[PDB]
Amino acid sequence: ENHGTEDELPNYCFPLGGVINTETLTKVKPKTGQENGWEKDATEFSDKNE
Amino acid sequence: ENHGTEDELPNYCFPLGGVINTETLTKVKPKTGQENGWEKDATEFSDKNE
Amino acid sequence: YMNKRVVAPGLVDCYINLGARWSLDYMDNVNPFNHHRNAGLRYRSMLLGN
Repeated sequence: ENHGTEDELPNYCFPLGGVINTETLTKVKPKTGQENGWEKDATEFSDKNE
Repeated sequence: ENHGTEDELPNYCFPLGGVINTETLTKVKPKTGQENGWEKDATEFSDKNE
Repeated sequence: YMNKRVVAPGLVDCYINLGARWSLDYMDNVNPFNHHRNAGLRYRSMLLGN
């Protein structure tokens, strides 16, 4: 009785670590006196976040 | 009743777009009577085709 | 209309009334026989042919 399959919803496989295609980023903070300035923020957070 | 599992066929999970590992390639026309020669195409076919 | 109307899965997702032998109040008054699992309906529809 080939009634077909109930597969409306997609089903997905996922990386074991939640995500793997990350990339290195450096925290920055707005500059004082410049409406659109920024500086490196290495003082508090490690500059190699992913 | 360890009756066993019916798993004859392989079961596969695929990338969301279906294709991932592509390589950029460019279109090429045959040379006009130059012994199976070839020449790059510029007929509004993208030089970067995946 | 009934086939192109999209219903958000969040209404009846897996985390609904866990452990509760319940019926969704919306479906209390909705006809349950008009369902594609209706065994007699399946039997007749297949009996006349696919």
